[PDB]
Amino acid sequence: LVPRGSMSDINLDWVDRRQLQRLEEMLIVVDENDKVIGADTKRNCHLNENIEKGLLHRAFSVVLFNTKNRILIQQRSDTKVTFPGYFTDSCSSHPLYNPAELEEKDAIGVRRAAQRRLQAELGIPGEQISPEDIVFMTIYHHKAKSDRIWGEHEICYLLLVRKNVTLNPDPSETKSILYLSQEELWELLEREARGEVKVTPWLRTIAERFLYRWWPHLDDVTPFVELHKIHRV
Ligand SMILES: [Ca+2]
Ligand SMILES: [Mn+2]
Repeated sequence: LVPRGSMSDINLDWVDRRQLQRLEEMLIVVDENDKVIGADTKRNCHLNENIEKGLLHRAFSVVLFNTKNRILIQQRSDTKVTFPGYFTDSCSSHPLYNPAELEEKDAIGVRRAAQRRLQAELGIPGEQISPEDIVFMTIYHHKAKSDRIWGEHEICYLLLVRKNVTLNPDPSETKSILYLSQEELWELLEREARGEVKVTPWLRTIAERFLYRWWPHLDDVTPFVELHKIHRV
């Protein structure tokens, strides 16, 4: 049984109606080797009480760069269930349990989900970024807590896009956007480490493990693609 100190455990008063409705999306539950074992809701997949029992889902993170090699850093809206108000990567979300997004060859299901969410969150039309533009790079397995009740536990596909795009972001999803140079991203993380700014834990991981390596090479990142690999971070 899950102990409940009080009914404050069930509080989602900061979350808007749209984000509450999205808690019912059916996600792809996987094992530690990224094999599909079933479906479960966004709500269930992001409860620490379930994550601690091993519940794990497939997800993605996108790093989007313009042609001046600035990265798009989202600030999550204050209405997100997890990490509200935090600065983070360009787009994170999950493929859904449906035929189109379950498709595994060349990670097309995940890349379709990424297009879908770049459109939904940032208002980037499909004409500007299609799945062909979204490059599969590698996979990382991570766990984080947003608060005592909610958190993350993902086999997370790291995807890269380098394109100039237009934005019409959904304020339900996104509070603000920064386009940072590599130097400015390093500075953001230095400030995070002092306590100045809230940043999702996986952004530091992606930056220090991958982005600094890749940045001088954004014109062709194909050497850095890792198949048959899951980083445990
Ligand atoms: Ca998201
Ligand atoms: Mn997740």
